[PDB]
Amino acid sequence: VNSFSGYLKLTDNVYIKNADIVEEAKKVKPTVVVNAANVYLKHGGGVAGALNKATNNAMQVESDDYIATNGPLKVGGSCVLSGHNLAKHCLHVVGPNVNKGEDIQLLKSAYENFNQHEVLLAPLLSAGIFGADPIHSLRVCVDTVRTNVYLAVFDKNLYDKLVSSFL
Ligand SMILES: CC(C)(C)[C@@H]1CCN(c2ncnc3[nH]ccc23)[C@H](CO)C1
Repeated sequence: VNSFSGYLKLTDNVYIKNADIVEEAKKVKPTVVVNAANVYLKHGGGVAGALNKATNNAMQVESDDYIATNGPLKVGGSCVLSGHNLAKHCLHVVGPNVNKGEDIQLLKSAYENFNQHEVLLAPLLSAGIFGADPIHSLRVCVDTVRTNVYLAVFDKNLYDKLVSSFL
């Protein structure tokens, strides 16, 4: 039993809700919140910009030190950093950005990072400003993640389409 509330159950392990991931994280304080990161950990917009803003830019400061030490992530890769005031940990995961021409097959690799954590609050990878089809992202999530994932979908219209079209 966990403290996630109001989710629809899609499968044994995947749950979905129309919610602002920032507000969800602030309420639940999960062990792991997933960020829709880029390889440079430049949290300018989308989910990443919103999460970073909620940390008063502390996420960006920590991220800049991480990159200065380690260099960029791989597309499809991840790193674990602090969750600041939002969660214990933030799993920064790089889905392919279709608006940069990146290979959508890497979306499965990106979701594989979730399997290293028993429970996660997450957005749909490569959705929003990353340019991928969210219906496809949900399908890859369900077919790749085996741990317990609670998906927050900000847009109510998109949430309803994802549920109604889910196979
Ligand atoms: C569908 C659309 C492109 C409009 C969104 C954009 C951002 N994003 C978010 N998801 C959950 N919580 C969020 N909080 C702030 C942003 C955000 C989604 C990533 O799957 C896609």
